[PDB]
This record gives sequence, structure tokens and C-alpha cells, in this order.
Amino acid sequence: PKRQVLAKIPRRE
Amino acid sequence: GTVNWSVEDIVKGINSNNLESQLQATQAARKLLSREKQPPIDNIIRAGLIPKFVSFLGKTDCSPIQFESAWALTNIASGTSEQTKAVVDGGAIPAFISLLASPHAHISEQAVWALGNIAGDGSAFRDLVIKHGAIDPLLALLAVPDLSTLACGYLRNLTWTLSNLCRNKNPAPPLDAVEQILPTLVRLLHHNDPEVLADSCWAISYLTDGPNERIEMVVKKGVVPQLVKLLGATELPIVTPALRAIGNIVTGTDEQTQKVIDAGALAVFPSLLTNPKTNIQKEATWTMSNITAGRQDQIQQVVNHGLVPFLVGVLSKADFKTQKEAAWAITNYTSGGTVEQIVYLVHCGIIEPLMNLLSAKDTKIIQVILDAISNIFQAAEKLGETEKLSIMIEECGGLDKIEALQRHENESVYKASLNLIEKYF
Repeated sequence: PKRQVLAKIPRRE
Repeated sequence: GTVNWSVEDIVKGINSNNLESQLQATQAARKLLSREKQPPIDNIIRAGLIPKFVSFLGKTDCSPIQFESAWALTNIASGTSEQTKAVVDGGAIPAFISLLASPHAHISEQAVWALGNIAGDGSAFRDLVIKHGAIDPLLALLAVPDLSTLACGYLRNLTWTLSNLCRNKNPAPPLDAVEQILPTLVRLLHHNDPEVLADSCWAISYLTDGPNERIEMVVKKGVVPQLVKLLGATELPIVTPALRAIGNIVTGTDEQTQKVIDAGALAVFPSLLTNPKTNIQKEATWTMSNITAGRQDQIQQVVNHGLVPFLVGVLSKADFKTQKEAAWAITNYTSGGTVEQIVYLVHCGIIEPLMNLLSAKDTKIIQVILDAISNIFQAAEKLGETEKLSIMIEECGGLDKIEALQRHENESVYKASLNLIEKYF
């Protein structure tokens, strides 16, 4: 009966 | 000097026949694209600059313009899928994969970053990055005896980009790619930087978010004890993915779930089930629900670890989403548990908070609670104790709430409720 973080990052500095 | 250029100035410089003017204009583009507030990505794309940036990635002779264009393209690729697509459509993927070999660490790192953004867009670009051969050169950057000799930001960027190659489903990453990446993830999972650990845990959480054959690939690598250790970390950014990973793993086989228990996971759940971060409690309780969906000897270990009172606690007071996971944990527990285990559960006070949840405006939790009440009664009649149990349910207002449910806008709800009221009331 079991039931089942930014992906993108700009460089600013 | 390169600050606050107009896009047309940038275009003018990049269209000059002058590499230094191009470099100056590319850096101006990079600075434009590096401001947090509304970077003019679309204007840059519309000006036709992506193919020029991509061609600059190949200028081994001018590493500053490789870096500036790699950074500009990283930030275009960090945008929308259409913006990432524009980067990919410019041929950036093979050009960035070639820059992973750059002798300049800050350029290699930028290519890692850019590829992370491209892969992070979704399964298709993730797989296209893989098909273009990114994994071998990425892993080669981590092929050092001691990760601690790598620059901290570099290692973090690598770990993050690897986690994006592990990320996303429909489809999940190619099995061969996972098998290729996993040994490095296992190693990163033992590194002492909190951000590397967080992103490594995220990657494992992605890889275990699938069928049991996917879980097995991870569990076979021996990571569960380390995930349990990270489960006890003080840094919430670590506990969160470590708990997601453990929760994913216990959606697998009883044998996979047993590896989590053997690793000592249950000893952390007193804290997790009382954690002040709502999502931790919710995910811990979801995890518990899949452990109580296992074998009776696994239920027994939940018991021995004193976790049933914590499940009573969550059920009694928690974010509603967490209580719903707790309800599932109880219904699973009562479906699979011995009579003695179900008796113990009642002795811990499960009845009253179960009943109190029957007033939830949520049809699924009501169904789940009713299944559990039924399963508890079934164990009671194996002991000739339904009367004592019925009193309990009446003594805490549960009988009233089961009454009203007979007249409820749902087939299974009214059905199971009406059945209870006559089979036992």
C-alpha cells in the first residue's frame, strides 16, 4: 500500500 | 567602461571586425545579463547575439571572450525554456562540452554552469546534453583523490550540474547515464561541504524517485547509511533532500525499506516528526506511512523505536497535509499490523485524534481514516473487544462524526461509514 533546488541559476557575481 | 551599454552598442561592438571591440561588447552583454533586475535576455536574443556568443566559445585563442560569452550564455540559458532553447539552438551544447576541457578553471566552471542550466531545463535537453557526451568530461573534473582540493564554488557547481543530469522524469535519465554518474554522487555524498551534500542528496532524491529498479541502483551503492546520517544534519538544506531520498527509497520493496531501517533511520524520526519546518514533518510522516505499509516486523520496529506516539502526535496536531500523511501511516499500519500491534496503537491514543480528523473537509483523508477504523475493529473482533472499542469511539465524539458521514457526498464515504454504524453501533 505504498504511495509515491532551483533547476536554473544565473551567475550574478 | 563596459557598464550599462545599450543592446545596440553591444551589437555594434560584436559586429565590428575587431576582436577586442567584440570582447568589450561581450563583457558589456555579460554585465547586462548579470544584473538581477530584469536582464534584457530577449533583446539580446532578438539582436541575434546567441550565434556570435556561441562562436566566441570556440575562440580558444581569446579565453576572456570565451569566459564572457560563456557567462552571457549561462545567464540566457538560466532564463525561460525558450531562452534556453535559443542557446541550445545556437549550438551551445557541444561548444560548452568542449569548454569543460578548458585549462582555465573559471571557463570550465562556467561551461559546467551553462550545461547545468541547459540540462536543468528538462528531460529533453538533459538527455541531449548527455547524448552530446557531457557526462564523461563532467565526471573527469571530479576525478581527484580528495574533493577538498577543488575550489569550493567549482565543486558546488559541478555537483549542482550533475544533480540536474539526474533530475526530471518522463523519461528519467538513461539507465547507463545514472550508472555512470552514481559512483561520483556516492563520493560527493561523503564530502563535508553543506551545499555539495545538499545537491548530492537532491541528486539521489531524483534517482530514487521512480520504479524500484531505479531505487535498487541507488541502494545497491550502499548510500542509505550515509543518507540516514545526513538525515540527522542540522542544516535544513541537507535534511530536506536526504529525507526526500529516504522517503523515495521506502516506496520500494520491503527489502529496500528494510535497508533504511537497518541503517538506523527510525531513531531520527522523533525529531523529524516534531520538526519545526512544516515540510520536514510532512515528508517524515509520508516516509513513515510507507514504512508502516511494509512487513509486520517492520511495523514492529516502528513500535520498538517509540514512533507510534509521535504518529499520534502528528495526527493530533500538525499542518493538515502532514496529518493526512499521518492518517495514511495509520491505515497502512492497521492494514498490515498484527492484532497486538493494532492494540498497542489504540493504547497510544490513536482513536481520539483519528476521530477529530473525520471533520476534515477532505474526502481522501476521511476514506483513509475509515479504512483504519475498520481495520482496528477487525482486530478487536479477533479479541472479542469491539464493545470496548466502540465505547472509546463514542467517548471522544467519533461516533457522532461517523454518523454524519453516512449522509456524505461520496459513495465510498457514505458506504464505509454506514457499514461501521451498523456492524459496531
